[PDB]
Amino acid sequence: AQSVTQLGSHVSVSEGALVLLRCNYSSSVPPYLFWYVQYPNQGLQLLLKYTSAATLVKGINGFEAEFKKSETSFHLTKPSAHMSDAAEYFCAVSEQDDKIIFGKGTRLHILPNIQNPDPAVYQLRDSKSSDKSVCLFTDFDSQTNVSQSKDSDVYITDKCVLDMRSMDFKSNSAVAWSNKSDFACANAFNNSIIPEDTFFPS
Amino acid sequence: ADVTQTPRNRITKTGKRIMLECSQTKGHDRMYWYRQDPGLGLRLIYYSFDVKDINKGEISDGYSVSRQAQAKFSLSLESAIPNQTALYFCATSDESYGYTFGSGTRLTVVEDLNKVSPPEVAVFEPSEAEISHTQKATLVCLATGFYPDHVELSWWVNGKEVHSGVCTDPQPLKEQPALNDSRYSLSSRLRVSATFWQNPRNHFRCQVQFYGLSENDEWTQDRAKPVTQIVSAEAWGRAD
Repeated sequence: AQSVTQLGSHVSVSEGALVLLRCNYSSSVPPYLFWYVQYPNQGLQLLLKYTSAATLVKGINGFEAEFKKSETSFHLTKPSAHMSDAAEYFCAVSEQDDKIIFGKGTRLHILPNIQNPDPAVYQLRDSKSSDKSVCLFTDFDSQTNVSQSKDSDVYITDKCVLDMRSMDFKSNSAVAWSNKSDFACANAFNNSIIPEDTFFPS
Repeated sequence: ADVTQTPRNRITKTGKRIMLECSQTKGHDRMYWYRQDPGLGLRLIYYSFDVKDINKGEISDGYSVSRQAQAKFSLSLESAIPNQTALYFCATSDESYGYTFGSGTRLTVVEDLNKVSPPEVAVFEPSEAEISHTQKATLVCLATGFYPDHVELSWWVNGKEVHSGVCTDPQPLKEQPALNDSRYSLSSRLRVSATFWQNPRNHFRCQVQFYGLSENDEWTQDRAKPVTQIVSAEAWGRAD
């Protein structure tokens, strides 16, 4: 009878924009409601909860959520998305007067504001003696995404965002590699739609 | 810690009985065992309101529990199978839904321990073309040929762990995706200013903690016994 629903396993928000993570519940009588956050290889931390007191509930770091009985909702919001907000978020509800039941979770991806993109594909060499290298696609903005490989002997990773605090500078990248003789960095990302102005050094 | 769990990491072969232990200090009546899986959140296995009071959750099949004391709640995998690979969390609650979670047990169940294998780890040095174009320098670490998927990658600069400038893939990829026991690969990037990479005094190391076999486990192959261990690769800065 009682459930909790988060839709979207993975969602995006622009750096600086309103954060909104949705949760709905199915209990007839209003339940208690909880939002938890989890960082990589860490446990669960309570952000805020509705415990039949205030309907506008406030949490740490500018999070809030409003309990809305008429739309059976408890959406989590934060006014501005920061790169440190990247995490998995779980909505949860009281059930059967004896437990908390958890939603399936939503991972929040923060898209960095890349004002001066500089898309490029670089070749990197093994620090030890090597016929061995990898290819690094880097410095593209939010409109580029990386596709999986078409060749089973070429490996391509998902794009990853790094935040260099020393220079207050964020950048996207993906890595490709292969154990093949005819593998060149010029062809590594041919299954991806890359910027027309991508830099290919020779 | 009020709530403690043991073990923290464990690898087991299929068909073994495995026991996870939760202990608390506040003596709350209510204790719980949950599992976490990607896309499914936390699912309740079993819960208990007092010593010898036991209640099934949504996924109790293949598990048993015992409430040995006010302070202790034990979870058993009765005969471990691979789909019991998960992150397990115990919790306590007060009488007003105030939950306290343990820090978790990462458990991997594999069919054949002969397939266990530590990673090979390599560091790839920054491109001269990146350095010239951007005045930044990206190092890449690649950890390959490992099994199971039960590692922790970190970066170390002049002997101290760094988090800034780092991005590590959230999951490893399968090297042979059509195989149930494929080995895995994982990449990570560390980006620094070009001036910092150009200093030959600076030392950069990628560290992979691998969880594998214990001293107790039998090993019949000629190749190295694939025990829990650290595998690193390193590079020194260099001028141009």
